[PDB]
Amino acid sequence: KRQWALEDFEIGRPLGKGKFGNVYLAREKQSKFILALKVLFKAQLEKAGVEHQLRREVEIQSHLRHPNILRLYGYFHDATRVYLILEYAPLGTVYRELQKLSKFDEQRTATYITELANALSYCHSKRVIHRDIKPENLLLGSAGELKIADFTLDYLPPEMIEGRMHDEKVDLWSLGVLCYEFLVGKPPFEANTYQETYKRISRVEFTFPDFVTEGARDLISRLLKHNPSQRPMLREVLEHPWITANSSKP
Ligand SMILES: COc1ccc(Nc2nccc(-c3ccc4c(c3)CCCC(=O)N4)n2)cc1
Repeated sequence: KRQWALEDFEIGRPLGKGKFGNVYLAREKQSKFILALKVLFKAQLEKAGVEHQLRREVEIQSHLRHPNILRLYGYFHDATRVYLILEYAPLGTVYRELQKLSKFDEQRTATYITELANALSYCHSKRVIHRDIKPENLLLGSAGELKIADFTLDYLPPEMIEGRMHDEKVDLWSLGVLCYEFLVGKPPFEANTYQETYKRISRVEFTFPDFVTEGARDLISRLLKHNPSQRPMLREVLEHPWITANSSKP
């Protein structure tokens, strides 16, 4: 736990430009170690009321070490800005891949779902649940392995939007949503408005294009149950026949 400063880094290529600061390639001067630097504006964290949410996320994310979870090495701030020192994921976001390829084959999807489930299983056994398990938040390492990055309805389970009580089962719903989006190229409750999406999620109205195979339909259908208790354990996901037939990672 060495306290860092901007002068300890050479900043490079913008990796992502969003409304919330930006993420840059950076290199640590002394070590030459390449990483990614997320630049947040402190006045936009006060006035979005999330400074607590940041502090707690940073604390949790610094302790977590899994091959499919993007490492947070540390953080610092100056007058204006807060800096997150992150693992650099050379092959970029799953979002971008999905934009490129429009949709993923069964093998790539099943592999991604394995990697997710593994990283989630590990998460859960440290009492960490998640909300934004979505393509913008999944990155790809040098080996093309999935890495969960973490910090609009489309990925949220019924219990959450309805305002009901929720458990670790939210993340199972997310896998189903993502599994669907990976194969189809759009998430299963997508709409043109929030209000309608809300209805689609709440009534669990999804359908499958012809090309989605029977095994995939079965797994997605099992993951997208209204009743949390009826969604499978992560172990059952990893041991689904469609997953084991198609995945590449064990
Ligand atoms: C376009 O090619 C890339 C792009 C990113 C990378 N590596 C990388 N490594 C750590 C963080 C990030 C990161 C973090 C948050 C983020 C983004 C990116 C931008 C789009 C998604 C989004 O909404 N926000 N990217 C490598 C090649």
